[PDB]
Amino acid sequence: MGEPIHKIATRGVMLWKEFDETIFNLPKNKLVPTLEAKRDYIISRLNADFQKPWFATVNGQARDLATMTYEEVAKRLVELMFIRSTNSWFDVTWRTFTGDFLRRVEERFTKSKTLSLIQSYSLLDKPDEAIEKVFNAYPAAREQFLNAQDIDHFLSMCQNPMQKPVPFVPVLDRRFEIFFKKDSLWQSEHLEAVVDQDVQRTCILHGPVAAQ
Amino acid sequence: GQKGGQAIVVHPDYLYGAITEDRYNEYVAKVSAREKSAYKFFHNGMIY
Amino acid sequence: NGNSADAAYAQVEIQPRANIQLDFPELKPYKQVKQIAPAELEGLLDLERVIVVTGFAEVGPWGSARTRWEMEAFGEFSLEGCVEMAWIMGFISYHNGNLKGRPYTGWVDSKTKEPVDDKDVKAKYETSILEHSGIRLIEPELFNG
Ligand SMILES: NC(=O)c1ccc[n+]([C@@H]2O[C@H](COP(=O)([O-])OP(=O)(O)OC[C@H]3O[C@@H](n4cnc5c(N)ncnc54)[C@H](OP(=O)(O)O)[C@@H]3O)[C@@H](O)[C@H]2O)c1
Repeated sequence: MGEPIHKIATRGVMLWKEFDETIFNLPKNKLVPTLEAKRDYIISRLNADFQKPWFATVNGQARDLATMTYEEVAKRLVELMFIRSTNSWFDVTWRTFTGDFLRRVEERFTKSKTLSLIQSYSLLDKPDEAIEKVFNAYPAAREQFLNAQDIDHFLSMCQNPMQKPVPFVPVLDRRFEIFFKKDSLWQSEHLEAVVDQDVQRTCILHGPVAAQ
Repeated sequence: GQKGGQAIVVHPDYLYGAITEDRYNEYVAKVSAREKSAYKFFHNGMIY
Repeated sequence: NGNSADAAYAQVEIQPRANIQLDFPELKPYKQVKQIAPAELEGLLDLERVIVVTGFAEVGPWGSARTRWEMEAFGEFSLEGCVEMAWIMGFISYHNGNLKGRPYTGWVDSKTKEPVDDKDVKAKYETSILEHSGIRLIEPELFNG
């Protein structure tokens, strides 16, 4: 909303500052062109420095949703939303995101009306086994990039208001400021749910005089 | 107007006996990547 | 026993979505492909003088090469063929955004803008697709009256 906030100058916040000066201040007509032009730079900074990394990053290689396989998408969702240290989903709504995605996979790859291999999202409390089970039934989903329809559905699911904001940036478009800035305060209390448990990615509110 | 024609098409797998395993495997990988990019293009194009 | 007794007993059904494929040729492992041609063929041909077809398409009375082949080979459309034909014929259009409040990603009826599930394309459109495809009475609207 354009309101000043005093934050510790972490890499994350220094990236936020830079984007305030160079991206978020631009008028609407110049935003999408600037994102397209700086795309590779923006992706590298998100992945290096920010608490919401670029979603479509597979083994350190920047992609797009359009150039990820269904299996790569499922595994990236588990990597970013499922906490190995506590063996749980950081938020139940993130488990529901991932289960809703795995059902889309079955729908896209099944030849006939069948039973979901994920009857309850509780099965996702062992997420690797659920992924293995869906992609063994539909092994074409390991080799095919997202149908363009499934990219749109995935991005529609990222904007579900009855859900904790996804902890990643899934696209560079007009909503980039919202993806970047929304729900930015919980990470400093839950470093276990941040990419490298890295504090330097996070937004910590703190006053410059009180800091003495 | 007496336009007669004939074409003979041969199964593409007879081409691959003409090349080495390394050439074939390089080709298979390139085609696999191109096919994935084509599906991407096709579905985007169809729906938009 | 109430709803909780039968909620965990009830089970979720997956309806298929059309996943249209380009049908690139299948490439066999080298060992299999090596057995079809004679061994002497390796290095024998000038491959600059071997002509291959790398792509093909059509526009005809049965749509594209994919839909015409389904009709020619099988006499009926798969789910992929029906959705392709419904798209070709303008019966369905894609929609991504708000539709009567709720956010929708998928096919809608081109006329009414009502959502259409892929599984319903056949029941909703197949009769129309088959009546307005192939060899049929001349339609004056296609030929300037
Ligand atoms: N005065 C100050 O110094 C100060 C400092 C810190 C924060 N604040 C205030 O505290 C409020 C929240 O701060 P913020 O920085 O976190 O703003 P924000 O980024 O806009 O807020 C987080 C938003 O994410 C959504 N959300 C988070 N978890 C969710 C869940 N589990 N399920 C569904 N939705 C979820 C909610 O939005 P939806 O309801 O839209 O889904 C919520 O409004 C703001 O009004 C802010 O101004 C003030």
